[PDB]
Amino acid sequence: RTFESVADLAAAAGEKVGQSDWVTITQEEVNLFADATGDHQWIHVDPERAAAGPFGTTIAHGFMTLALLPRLQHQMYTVKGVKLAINYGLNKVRFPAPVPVGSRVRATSSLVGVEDLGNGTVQATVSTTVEVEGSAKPACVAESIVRYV
Amino acid sequence: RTFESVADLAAAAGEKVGQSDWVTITQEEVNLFADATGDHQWIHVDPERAAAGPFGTTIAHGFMTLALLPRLQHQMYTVKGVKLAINYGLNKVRFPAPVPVGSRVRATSSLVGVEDLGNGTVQATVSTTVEVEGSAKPACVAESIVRYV
Repeated sequence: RTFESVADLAAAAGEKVGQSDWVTITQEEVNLFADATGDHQWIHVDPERAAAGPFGTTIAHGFMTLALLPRLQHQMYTVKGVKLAINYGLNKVRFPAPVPVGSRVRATSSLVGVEDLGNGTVQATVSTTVEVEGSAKPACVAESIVRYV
Repeated sequence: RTFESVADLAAAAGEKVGQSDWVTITQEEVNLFADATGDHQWIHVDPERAAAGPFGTTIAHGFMTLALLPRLQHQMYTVKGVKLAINYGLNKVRFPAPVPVGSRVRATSSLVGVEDLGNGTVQATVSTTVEVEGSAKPACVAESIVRYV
């Protein structure tokens, strides 16, 4: 979905804004994430230890699944007439089920609200569910905030 | 600080649990984060465009600064008698000030509460403020939930 401007996004407040394609969680992404953030916990990056652990194989970092929101939402929609978009923050986020490396995830989002901040800048509150393929329990249910400048 | 057990963690509810060292956020880390998560927005990874945009230089992804919580908290305390710690979620996160690439950040955390889930598995709710060395406003204010399994 392409919004023609921030006014059109604002006028869509409340609406579903789509569903991503499936994306596959790869070990190299998990490893990059660990390198970027300094979280090399064995459950994410040590296949031998992880295989003996309670998850059976390596799992994604919850903070990475959350950080996939921009990528996934990009597949659902875009907003024209915007110079930049910046993460304003999160309200409630939960990670009900782990995401095994090798599994596929997909997201669906709706616009909770869009606040006019003046001069063509708007702040959108978005609700997302990230599902894991083959499983009823979500990988993530999150409310996020994005400022379109 | 070493908590000898999750019971000892529970007894420390309502206490400060420490302050990290300063860590420098590099362009290399910001690029790896972009690769890991698929967010390659110009404000984070395009020196020329960023140099010319509202921040004058590249800034970290908010999702990355938030994802520094595990590394920074590991500098503050550890909990013995547990196999792993998993991110269960967040109650609120805000990013008052951007983190210019090359800047230093440091975190202070306090223990909000500890819930025993059964089996030696406990869930700690933690408040963190991440400061960034060149601005008055914090880089990140988060309340997070960590499950020790």
